[PDB]
Amino acid sequence: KVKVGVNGFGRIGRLVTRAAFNSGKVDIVAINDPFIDLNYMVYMFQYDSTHGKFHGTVKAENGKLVINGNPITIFQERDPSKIKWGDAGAEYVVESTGVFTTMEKAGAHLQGGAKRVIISAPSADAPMFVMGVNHEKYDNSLKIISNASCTTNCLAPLAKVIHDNFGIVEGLMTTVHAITATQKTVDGPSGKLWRDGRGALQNIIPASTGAAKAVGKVIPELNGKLTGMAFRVPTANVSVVDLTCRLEKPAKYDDIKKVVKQASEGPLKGILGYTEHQVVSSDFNSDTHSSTFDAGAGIALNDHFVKLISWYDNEFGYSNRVVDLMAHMASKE
Amino acid sequence: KVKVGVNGFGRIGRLVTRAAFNSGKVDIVAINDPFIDLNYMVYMFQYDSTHGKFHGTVKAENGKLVINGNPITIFQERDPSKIKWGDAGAEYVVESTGVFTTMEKAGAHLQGGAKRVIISAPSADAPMFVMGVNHEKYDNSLKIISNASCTTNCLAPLAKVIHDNFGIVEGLMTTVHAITATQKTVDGPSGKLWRDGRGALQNIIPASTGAAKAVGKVIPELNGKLTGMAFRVPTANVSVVDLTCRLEKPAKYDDIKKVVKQASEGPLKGILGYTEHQVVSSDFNSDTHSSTFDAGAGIALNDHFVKLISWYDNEFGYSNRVVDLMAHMASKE
Amino acid sequence: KVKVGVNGFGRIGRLVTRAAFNSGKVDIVAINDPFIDLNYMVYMFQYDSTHGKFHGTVKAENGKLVINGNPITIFQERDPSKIKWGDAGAEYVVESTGVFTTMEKAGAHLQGGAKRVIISAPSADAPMFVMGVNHEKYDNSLKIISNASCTTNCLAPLAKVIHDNFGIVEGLMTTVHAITATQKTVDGPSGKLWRDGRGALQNIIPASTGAAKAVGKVIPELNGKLTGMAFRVPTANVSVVDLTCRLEKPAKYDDIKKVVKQASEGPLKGILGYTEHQVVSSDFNSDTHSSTFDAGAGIALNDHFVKLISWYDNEFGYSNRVVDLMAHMASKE
Amino acid sequence: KVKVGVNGFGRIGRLVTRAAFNSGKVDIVAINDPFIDLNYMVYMFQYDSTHGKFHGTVKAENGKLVINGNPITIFQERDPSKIKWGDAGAEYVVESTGVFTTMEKAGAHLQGGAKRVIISAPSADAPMFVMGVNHEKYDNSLKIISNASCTTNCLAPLAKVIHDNFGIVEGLMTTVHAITATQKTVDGPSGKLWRDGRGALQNIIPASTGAAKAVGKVIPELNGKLTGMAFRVPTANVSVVDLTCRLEKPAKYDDIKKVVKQASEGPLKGILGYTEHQVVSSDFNSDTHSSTFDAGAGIALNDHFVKLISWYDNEFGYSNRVVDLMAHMASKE
Ligand SMILES: NC(=O)c1ccc[n+]([C@@H]2O[C@H](COP(=O)([O-])OP(=O)(O)OC[C@H]3O[C@@H](n4cnc5c(N)ncnc54)[C@H](O)[C@@H]3O)[C@@H](O)[C@H]2O)c1
Ligand SMILES: NC(=O)c1ccc[n+]([C@@H]2O[C@H](COP(=O)([O-])OP(=O)(O)OC[C@H]3O[C@@H](n4cnc5c(N)ncnc54)[C@H](O)[C@@H]3O)[C@@H](O)[C@H]2O)c1
Ligand SMILES: NC(=O)c1ccc[n+]([C@@H]2O[C@H](COP(=O)([O-])OP(=O)(O)OC[C@H]3O[C@@H](n4cnc5c(N)ncnc54)[C@H](O)[C@@H]3O)[C@@H](O)[C@H]2O)c1
Repeated sequence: KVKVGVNGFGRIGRLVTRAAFNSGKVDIVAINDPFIDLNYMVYMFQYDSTHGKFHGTVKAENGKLVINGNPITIFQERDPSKIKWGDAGAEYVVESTGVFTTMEKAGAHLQGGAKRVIISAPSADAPMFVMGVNHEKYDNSLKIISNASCTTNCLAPLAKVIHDNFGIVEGLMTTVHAITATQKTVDGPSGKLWRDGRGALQNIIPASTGAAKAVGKVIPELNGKLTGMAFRVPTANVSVVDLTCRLEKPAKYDDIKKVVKQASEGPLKGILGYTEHQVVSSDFNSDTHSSTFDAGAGIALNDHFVKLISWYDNEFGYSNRVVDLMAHMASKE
Repeated sequence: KVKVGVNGFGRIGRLVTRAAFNSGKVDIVAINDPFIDLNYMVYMFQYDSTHGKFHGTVKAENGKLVINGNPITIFQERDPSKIKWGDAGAEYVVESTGVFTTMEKAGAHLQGGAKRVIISAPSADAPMFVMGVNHEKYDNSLKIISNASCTTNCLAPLAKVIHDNFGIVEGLMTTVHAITATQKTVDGPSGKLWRDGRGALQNIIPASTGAAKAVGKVIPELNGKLTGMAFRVPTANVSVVDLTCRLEKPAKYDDIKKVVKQASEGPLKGILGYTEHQVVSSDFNSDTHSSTFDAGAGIALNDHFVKLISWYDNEFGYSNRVVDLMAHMASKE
Repeated sequence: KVKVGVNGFGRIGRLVTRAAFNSGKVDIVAINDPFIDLNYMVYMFQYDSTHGKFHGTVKAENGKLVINGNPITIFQERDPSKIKWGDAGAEYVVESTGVFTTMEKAGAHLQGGAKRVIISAPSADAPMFVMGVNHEKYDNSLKIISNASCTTNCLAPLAKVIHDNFGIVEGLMTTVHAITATQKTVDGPSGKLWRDGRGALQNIIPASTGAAKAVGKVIPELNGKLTGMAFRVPTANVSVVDLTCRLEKPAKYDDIKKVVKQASEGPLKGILGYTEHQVVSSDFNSDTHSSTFDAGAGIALNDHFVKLISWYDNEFGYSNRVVDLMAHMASKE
Repeated sequence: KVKVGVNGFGRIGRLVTRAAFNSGKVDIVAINDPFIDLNYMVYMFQYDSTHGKFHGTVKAENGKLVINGNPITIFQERDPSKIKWGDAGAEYVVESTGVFTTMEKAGAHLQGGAKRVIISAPSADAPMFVMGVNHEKYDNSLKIISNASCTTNCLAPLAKVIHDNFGIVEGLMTTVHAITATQKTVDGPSGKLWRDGRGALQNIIPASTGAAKAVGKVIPELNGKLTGMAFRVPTANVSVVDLTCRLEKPAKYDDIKKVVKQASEGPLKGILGYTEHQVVSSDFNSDTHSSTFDAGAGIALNDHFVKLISWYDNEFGYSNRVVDLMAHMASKE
């Protein structure tokens, strides 16, 4: 029902658009990207190495990007404050360029007529939300919000179930993550982050990530009780969270499995999945869950110290959550 | 000094051979592999996708494999008990086929004339040793021993320094490991381990490993205090250990760095390395250390709960340790 | 309509099965494979790293593999002559193990009750067929036939159109091919073909192939006028043919494009595809065509000397052709 | 003996520097690059995912980059005309940024005191040279020249031998090429060349290249007789040329092997290599040849139509040729 504008037609921008058209929860009416012109957008949206060809029609007609017969107004503005979102009917704007993540920068979309902005990435100051964890805390006074990161969306739902049932005293996370657009094909310049400049296809690359610490923001009781790091590995998509945590209350591995499965079939259905199958990363290709607990992969040392594994299609799950968040925001109008 | 025979001229078999001829600490005099004839061995030893062309000379001459002018007797037996090690003068036999890891199966080499057998992998019952951690425990009454696994050789040295200084109350390990010969190029049969049959190039594959629990064998005080699992990723070589542990005594990260660096420059020099550089996996290709602590990659939640990272060339480091172990055994004869 | 048995539940065996159910052209009633028991077959068929999770249902029940509610009888015989195909009612058998490609070896299935056998690979003596090129040459006297190779199925349709219209004087083909089950994850034993044993993830590997010369089997006028070779590269699926040929009747590139496009919309529809889009290999993942002409990738030096490019999903296209061939055979009974 | 400056410390810039320091042919005295500060240069030079760690010494000292005890002046100018090469003592300047390939743009280095400029890439108007093919045509009146491309440096030597001996009527080339810095890790923007923006790890990507046509420049008699294209594949380094050509005079494949072997042992030694071994791409990692003929990989259809295969480390071979060219230029001062 709510009309949406998308700033940045990258992996997230394009997949959020796909999710929107596939679920029908929101209607994309405008897209802005100064580097990708209309004809090129058709091509980028139609063919996707990771998620396959688009199911439907996508064409350029009279200057509009038409997807399944729905005309989308296209903008090519480098400065957010200059995008005429209002004229195009875009009430909500998905900020997915990665360069306007602060309240001040993301707020520029409001100058163009947009009513609310959803940053598809962590924000230093904008309120962060995670579907299934604290999205109910959202309220109409918030005009600029964040949907956190893919990794936080994977860890948070799992951590909530674990903390709620056994209490997390402290935890350390490692995410074995697929390569992303910020990486390089061969050893190249990355002045601010040297390891990230090394060839992505040749290396296992350690990288910092505030995704675990961020959980404390969506689950206040866990603030200061979690942190971790990441390892970028040579796969194009799908990542996995490895959470090592200490529990305050005794928890046999089978008890953990029971509560997680119960959560996946109830309140967290569609967000937190559960499996006992002998899965591998590709099995989650295009899987829309934010997190899928892998029962057989985890291992416990004792009743108070365990390692829990959860899979996440870092592109598809997150993109669907952005749409879900906007759908929820719309119901609160 | 001690004359050695190699059973299974594979990644470890060939690299152990390369390591032996480089240091000259032991003399390879015989090799057995029914799946690689003499002329084929020349080619397999001469060219290596991972470690480059052999630096010396290798040729087939008078029915022997000649490396740097040293003739090696070649056997082609599937049955270990049928190998005439004695006639070839092989005193120690490196059992690197991966299919004769028990005392009973590995002991077959003794029937052929060998005096001792070193299993290049963990064993269900053969005494396990890790250079720099418990190799001094070895004695002449042991005719069949194990050099553990690559992963245990990476974790044990680090765990030793951490435990000796701060005391490890409990720890959970994850190793992001390069693919190996047991994996498949595309989804194929692996009846005993379903996940391992899935395409190695396309997937992050969780796998069980007793490497962490095994540390309890080489470091008795840590028995039952460590365990973990592995993730196989799409890289041809070099792996990394991710140890999440709770310490008894307060250990600020800088103090952890200090003690590990001190150990690397002293009693564990050559076994445990230390670096503060912004390294990635490829920086350790052909690195002979058993474990190299990555100061910048690790992260601490507090003074008693930290995640430690250590790199290891799973093929090269381990192969050099097999040679070091035999050299130590020889010194006690 | 015709009831089919599948010997060898591998990439081709499983995808032929998937194709049979998805297309519904033939009915799979039996499967034989000594290295994959019933429960494992459910897993291998349900999850696929390359083509995604099966969209229907698959379960084990009372010793049967039930796909979309259809019970499949399961055999576990290593000896083809011992498989009781008749017990299951299987009339045609798809021989896809890769080890019974001769008439004598493939014919073993007739002893168990099967009526005809289709070898999913080239055969030294079994008549070979390529859908769209010479499948009409099949007749009821042939009880054992071959569906050629994936590469021949890609080149033959294209060669047919080019020869029919311009006449091929001579041609040399190179196929840049995805890795297959015959390759190794790391440098390993491959006594008959040394290059094939080298690490598949690390290398571009030259390989011989009789696929181009084999076009003559199905297009006799091209006997002695074609041959080529292959390069195996680090991709899990989808390959490409690169045909460099000299024409008898000079033709502008646009005219070549015209006749190929015409063919793709006519008699060769579904077999020979045509595209002018800026495609890459992934765009053909799960594409059922035997060959798809890439108009923009090819290049002509002049009107009589050109390089033509055609894509093929080596797993999916071929598997669908096997089903198409059996449907055609059934119509001739 | 000649003092050299390097503009652009990328793959080629850094590798040309490595080659310069291990031949004494030339001495690097200055380097310019605005996107890589001094401390970062130390890191990028000392570690290399493809060619391993630098085995000599490298450190930042007193504002200069010191390699093997030799101080190098470091500049950070974005405008070539502003670099003070003259005062730094740089007589020749290697232009390896890839953005100043024309006579006009490359000449900017002359304004700063440089005497001659060697463009490490094809130039639209600067005279191009290929060592072993037409470098004897260079003379000291030329202040700005081009060393062509890696691909042209691979094809030219081979084409010369084939043409000189049998005469090339016409030919079409395909190069299966490793990924480069211009590619993307995941589907991203490449507005000018859409296929090049597609994920480099996931795809075989067809791409245009004028390397074959350029051979007609270094070998005038082949002007307009050669052209071709490329396929980018998921490997980090080492590429291969696939030349399909028509010969004027008859030539059995063994005759071709004979003349290529002869050329490699004489006039083209070190430039054109020859092998009959069962090699794969990795065997050419860090190989300094411009082209290595693979006897066993090629195939002939008849005495006048053949497919010839030649390997080339696109980074290492070329970088060494740049140094060899400057050494030649110096001998002609
Ligand atoms: N590769 C690593 O990173 C690594 C590290 C530490 C330990 N290991 C262990 O070392 C052992 C070998 O590993 P690898 O990676 O070298 O494997 P590999 O497959 O490369 O080598 C095995 C070799 O054994 C030969 N072989 C098989 N059966 C034989 C028989 N009956 N008699 C004689 N030879 C036979 C094979 O032809 C092959 O060359 C395994 O137990 C493995 O778990 C591997
Ligand atoms: N994969 C491709 O791209 C492709 C394309 C065209 C043709 N082919 C051809 O198809 C055949 C199979 O190839 P694949 O890629 O599916 O191989 P694969 O290894 O994936 O499958 C082979 C299957 O045969 C089974 N098997 C082995 N021995 C058996 C026996 N004695 N009885 C019954 N089953 C047995 C194995 O367990 C395995 O599941 C080969 O001849 C191959 O050349 C492959
Ligand atoms: N890599 C190969 O395989 C290969 C082989 C032969 C030729 N080439 C050619 O060599 C050139 C460089 O290629 P590469 O692969 O080394 O690329 P690269 O991206 O690795 O290196 C380019 C370098 O130029 C620097 N740079 C950019 N603008 C600059 C400026 N204005 N002044 C100074 N430095 C600047 C960058 O920071 C970077 O470090 C290209 O023209 C390319 O076509 C590449």
